Amino acid sequence: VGYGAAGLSWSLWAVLSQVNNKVLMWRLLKLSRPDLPLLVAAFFFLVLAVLGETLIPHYSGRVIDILGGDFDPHAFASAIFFMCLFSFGSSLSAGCRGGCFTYTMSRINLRIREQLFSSLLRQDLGFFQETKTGELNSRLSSDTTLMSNWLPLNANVLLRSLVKVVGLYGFMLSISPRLTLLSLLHMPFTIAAEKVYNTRHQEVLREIQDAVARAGQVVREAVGGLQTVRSFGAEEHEVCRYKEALEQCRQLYWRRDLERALYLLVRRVLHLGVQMLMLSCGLQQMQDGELTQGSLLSFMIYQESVGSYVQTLVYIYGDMLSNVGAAEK
Amino acid sequence: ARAAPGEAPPELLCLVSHFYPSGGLEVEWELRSQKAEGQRWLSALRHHSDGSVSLSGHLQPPPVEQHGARYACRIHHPSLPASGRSAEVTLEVAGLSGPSLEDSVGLFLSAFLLLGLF
Amino acid sequence: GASLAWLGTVLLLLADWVLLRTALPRIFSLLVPTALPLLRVWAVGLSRWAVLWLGACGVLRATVGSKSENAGAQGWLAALKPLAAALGLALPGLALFRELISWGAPGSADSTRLLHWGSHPTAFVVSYAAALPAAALWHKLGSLNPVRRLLGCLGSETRRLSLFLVLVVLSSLGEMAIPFFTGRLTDWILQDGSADTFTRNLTLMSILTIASAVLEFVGDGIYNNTMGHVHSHLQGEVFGAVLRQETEFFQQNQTGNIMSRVTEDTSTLSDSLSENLSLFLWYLVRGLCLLGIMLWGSVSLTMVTLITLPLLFLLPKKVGKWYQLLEVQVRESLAKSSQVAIEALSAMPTVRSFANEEGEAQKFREKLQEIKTLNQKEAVAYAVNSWTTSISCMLLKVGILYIGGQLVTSGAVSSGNLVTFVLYQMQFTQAVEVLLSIYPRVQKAVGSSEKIFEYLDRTPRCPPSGLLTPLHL
Amino acid sequence: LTCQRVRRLLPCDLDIHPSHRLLTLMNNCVCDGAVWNAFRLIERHGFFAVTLYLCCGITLLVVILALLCSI
Repeated sequence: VGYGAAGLSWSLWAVLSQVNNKVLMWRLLKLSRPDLPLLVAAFFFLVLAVLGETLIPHYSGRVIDILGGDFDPHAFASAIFFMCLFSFGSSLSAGCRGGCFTYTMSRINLRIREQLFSSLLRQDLGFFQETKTGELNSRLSSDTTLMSNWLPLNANVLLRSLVKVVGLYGFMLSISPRLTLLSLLHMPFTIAAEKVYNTRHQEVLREIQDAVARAGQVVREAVGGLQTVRSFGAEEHEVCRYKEALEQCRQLYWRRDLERALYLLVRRVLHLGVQMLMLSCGLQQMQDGELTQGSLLSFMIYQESVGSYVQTLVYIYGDMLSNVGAAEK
Repeated sequence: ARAAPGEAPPELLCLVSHFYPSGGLEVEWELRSQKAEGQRWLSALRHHSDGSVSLSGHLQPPPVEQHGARYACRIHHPSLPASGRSAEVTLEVAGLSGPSLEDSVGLFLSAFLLLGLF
Repeated sequence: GASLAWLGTVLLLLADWVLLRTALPRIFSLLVPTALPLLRVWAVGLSRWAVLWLGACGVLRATVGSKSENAGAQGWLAALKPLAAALGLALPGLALFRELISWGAPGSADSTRLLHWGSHPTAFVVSYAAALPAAALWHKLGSLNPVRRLLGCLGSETRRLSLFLVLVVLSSLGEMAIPFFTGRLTDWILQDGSADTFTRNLTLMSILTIASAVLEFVGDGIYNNTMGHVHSHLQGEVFGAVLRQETEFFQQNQTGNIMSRVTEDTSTLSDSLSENLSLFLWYLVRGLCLLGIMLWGSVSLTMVTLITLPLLFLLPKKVGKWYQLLEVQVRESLAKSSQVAIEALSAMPTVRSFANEEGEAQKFREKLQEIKTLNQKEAVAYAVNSWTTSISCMLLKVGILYIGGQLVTSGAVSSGNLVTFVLYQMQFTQAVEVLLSIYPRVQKAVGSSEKIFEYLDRTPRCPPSGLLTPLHL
Repeated sequence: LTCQRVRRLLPCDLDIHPSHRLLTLMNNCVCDGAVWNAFRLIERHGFFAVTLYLCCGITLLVVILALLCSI
């Protein structure tokens, strides 16, 4: 077992051992600085929504218990009223948060477009001799979209998970530090898989953007010189060229999607295996008498929740880094 | 037993099993109390190897307001205490009842499904 | 004409209420032994259906003889056959289903006590009231927008989206097979000394989860490949349609504008299509499973829940046009920005030889300002629509809870079934919320695809190419 | 456990696409509603612990905002 542990740790560290992505993300943060008030408001509304959603379940359970057992109309009405009140507040806060995030994304996109265009206007003429207009327009209209395409969802998910993980870890430490230390088995595999997938994903995203630029250049040349293509009866030729470019783009898209699906399958299998391992260890401890049934169930709930939160954090952070770094040009 | 409104209740049968002496057995049918109506008679004696006997008291209640009435046979025998030993039954006369809301909606679903199949 | 048809219908109703109500149960009780009450109910239902169908056929034949009056009466009479079928076969079908569900817990009161329900005037009225709306819905369905144009792109890909749906259904079945074979968690994990139950249940659950994961993997692969094909085909078609136009179409529509429509509008349309279609199909299947469970719980409350969904979908139908117009304006502003950028970046020697980089930047900034003013409205609408969806589903849940409380107080519904129904109805309402959130996205997709579909459907104002290719000219 | 009374068929978070969800060992008990119940957590772990944990979580976001503001 010692040999196996050493070998597995060595393999994981080989897989585990980025600066360009970090600097590009810092540049994106610098560009997003003017939207600080909107982000402050969004964070405030997110916190309020989480706080209200922590209160709704108590009254939902009260309603269920009243229905199942003795029905007291006054208690039923009070529980319904409080459930509705907290749901209303949480929904209001969630809507405000989503609107703020969406508007921040739109402002960042427009700022990116303006800065890229104003920078292009300053270049020397050799830069425009060595580049193509259709490809520049493809960058300005698609890579800018990629750079800000995830804030509303990814930011929300990341912030929720960050808010919750600390408390869940505290709870599961309160129940059983031994099983809490055991539960860290998943992190190495999670991080290694994320690293491999993120490398592949960023590469394929860059290739996709290049192919999109080539197809855009095909369209640019065909439409700009329409009277010359039509005076040689060469529209079908242009359509064939565009279809070839679109085929290349389609194959790149398929590679991206297939790799992402395989990664999701792999991480689902990892999750199932680690949960089985944790359940087996907890059952052994409970049989030995170390902890009771209720403690085991509570710890399993908390540890599975933190596992899900950590996997989501890792995946979303890697996804944001890939999307930002695919727009390197 | 579950009777129906206006239908003859089934002939109840009380079994007295493995008692000695054969004589002195009093089997009385009661409606719970008042005396249970219905033609009541007795069967012959069935002897066993150990010498005890068994009897069967048969009651035919009349056609059958009540919802949970009980028909019981009480056995008084010298070997038993003064109270005897009793065996009772439950009667249900809810043989008719209007359709429930669940039944109506289920009929609606069945109609919708069978029309969809056609 | 109409008077004769109405008289025939009234006579049929009276005959059903008088003779078929009482005579048939007696005849089929005398003919059939008491050991098969379900058989008696089925025979009575079949006889009633046959009698009503023969009467309807006779009425139709009589009405066809005269054609002087309107055809509306014949249209109404067309529903006599399905109504008669419902009347006849509502009870026996329910009895058969209940018998097949469980062989040790009969619901009874329908299969047994056959004449006590066939002749029961209350049950007769209930059967008529249940058969009328089902027959009306079936007849209305049998007698038989830009979203249709949007969805027409998925025409040749039906044979693959069907595989996707099949795999989604299989994954759902595998997901639901876990509680039905292993029960609740505490039933086996908490039991001390579990050797033939902990391992068995754990292995079965793991196998089912792995199978569901692999099925989802295959379905997602099929779906993504299909969506990539759709995207490529649509872009090619749009480009070809643009190139098939006339020479002045390119003097009204400028190069950057057409390029933005061809390359960017189609891409956004396809991305929205893929995301929302996958989401919609998955949540549709899971909502159908939840509806099955709810029906098992309480049929009445499930019907009450299904009645009120159009009330929740009212407002989106009103605001869809606003969404479409907003997105059309957004696409147009993006196209204008693309035109500015393309024109500036293609004549850089001329821009620099006059020191007019600042002016080009200002034009681009003006277009971006238009887009920004539109994005503000986009965000506000997003917030308000989220509020509306949340409030709608909350009110749905609250109303169902109140009605369930009334029913449990009245004794119509048992507490356990009510709790089960509520717990699954909450998930059903969450799925309904997801679909409600999908709807504005479809409206925005219509708005985005408006101009490219205008290109596709446009008729070039130039003569078509001929067929003459003489060997010597 | 009252959470195991019902079988969860939808993802716990509805803003996550179904294809990106995880197949969890414990359905309907690891969903945020069943786990993050303020009253139950206060009863089980105390008011002070829950308040401290929520404050730490919020201070993480406050730190992120401060870092963004330093720019």
